[PDB]
Amino acid sequence: TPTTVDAKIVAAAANAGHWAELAGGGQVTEQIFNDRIAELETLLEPGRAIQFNTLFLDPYLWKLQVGGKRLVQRARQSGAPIDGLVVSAGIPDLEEAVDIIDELNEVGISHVVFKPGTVEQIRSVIRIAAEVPTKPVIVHIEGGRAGGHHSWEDLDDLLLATYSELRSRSNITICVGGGIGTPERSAEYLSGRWAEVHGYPLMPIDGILVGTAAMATLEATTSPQVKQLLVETKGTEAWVGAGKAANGMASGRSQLGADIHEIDNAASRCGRLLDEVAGDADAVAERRDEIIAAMAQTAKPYFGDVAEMTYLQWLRRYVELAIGDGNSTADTKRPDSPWLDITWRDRFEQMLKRAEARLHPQDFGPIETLFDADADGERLLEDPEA
Amino acid sequence: WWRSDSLWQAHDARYEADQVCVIPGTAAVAGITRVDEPVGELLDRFEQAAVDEVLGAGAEPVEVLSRRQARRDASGPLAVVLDAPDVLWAGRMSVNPVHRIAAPTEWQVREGSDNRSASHPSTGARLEVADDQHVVLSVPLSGTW
Ligand SMILES: Cc1cc2nc3c(=O)[nH]c(=O)nc-3n(C[C@H](O)[C@H](O)[C@H](O)COP(=O)(O)O)c2cc1C
Repeated sequence: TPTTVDAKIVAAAANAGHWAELAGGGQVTEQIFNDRIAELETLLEPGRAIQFNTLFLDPYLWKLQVGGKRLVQRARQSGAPIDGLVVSAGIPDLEEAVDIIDELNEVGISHVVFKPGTVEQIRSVIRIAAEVPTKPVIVHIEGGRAGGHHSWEDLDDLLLATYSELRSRSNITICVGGGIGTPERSAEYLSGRWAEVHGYPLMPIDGILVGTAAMATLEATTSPQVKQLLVETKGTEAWVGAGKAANGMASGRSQLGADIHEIDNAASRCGRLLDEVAGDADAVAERRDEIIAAMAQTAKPYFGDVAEMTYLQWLRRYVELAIGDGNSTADTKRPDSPWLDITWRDRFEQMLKRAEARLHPQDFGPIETLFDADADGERLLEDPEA
Repeated sequence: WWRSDSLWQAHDARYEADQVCVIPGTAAVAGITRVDEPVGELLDRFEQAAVDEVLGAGAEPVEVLSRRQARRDASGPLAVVLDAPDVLWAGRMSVNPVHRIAAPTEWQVREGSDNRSASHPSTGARLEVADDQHVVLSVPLSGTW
């Protein structure tokens, strides 16, 4: 999501002659994402091809994917370079998977990508494989030792048990992933020598994915300070259960309750406080002083006392947080950067217009008819202080 | 309010990076040392050292490795036609017509099999393939005359 959302890195990774999946978690519409593919295909040199990643998590995205898949359908009906589709966070049911495989863009899909997290999820994909035996299906088996979206399932035991049934389908391409930064450590899974430690006879793999080790890369959009942070983090051997920051890495749960692997060394303030607040919420009112100050430490600022705070302080706080002085929102608008906050600028307007709405005793003729003009209002907007 | 949309601050932000949720994995972090190392370098580093390990023991300076530095191939012109499912026209990608030419053809003909230069694959759909000017592969389809 953060890493591959940039059209620059996924292009550069592909231009290096490598397979990559464009992130869909950073694209909220067909149009905004169609810009990325267009930026991709422009930065895509002749013939080179890439794939796309999608999430199963929420209904709104799955309804957006109906427009998204038809976008992918339209793109490839137009002959778009994107040669694959990646379903994430869950395995679609047979009728849902058949649809994806059999789409008008099917040949341009050329294979389908699934990411099973459990034994049952693996067995589900096997049934998707037997569905269309002539359709290539790349099964990426991840761990919970991996980054981001998490799981309680071991790296080995899952693949150790399900491998035999996975190889009874020729259309299944087995790909092991997670906790791999190097060719040396990942060489044994390729030779099949990795299963020998568990006594099982050799168990070779068809491919390997690297999520984490590519984050510190040059063409990645990761900030200079964030890269240095990922670097100095020391790594670990097989994941341990004991709750702590483990080798600069501690798990944490998202808003939905699912675990997320985040960096607890580079940033120790957000994760641990979150675990404090989460486990502490009954009595929050009692620890309010301790809790409200810690939000300010991680820069999740509450506002100074709500009543007593002057309307300036309100309106000056939004400008403070929304408008960066270094990036110069006015100068940020000119390149037409995707980082543009314009909803935040629109947010501040609705607050400004509310301020006029609150204090005006008269008919509201003079004030409202001015700031609402395009040419006039937009000029007023690029200069927040004025 | 806390956890929502926390993934974007790691990229292009001047703020203190110790306040941000940034996502590694636990064990993969050990393999992360070099900073601002180009994607092309990391991915090749994987492939190049995987090749060497495979080369040294089993292959021992294989014909495949030697053929590469000397430019020799697998899947020549005749195979490439029957291999790649995608047929490019300009910047657009199309399915290989041979897939629908090979089997569905009533009369299909492969001329001079073992000889590569003279190799020709023709069909009753009136579509024929041959090589011209070295690397250029010539597919010739016809309607009536
Ligand atoms: C920052 C980040 C974002 C990720 N986003 C997604 C995602 O949107 N969908 C998905 O299936 N996996 C996602 N992953 C997981 C990777 O696709 C991959 O499975 C995992 O990172 C591989 O494990 P490793 O990086 O620890 O070696 C993400 C991983 C990271 C580090």
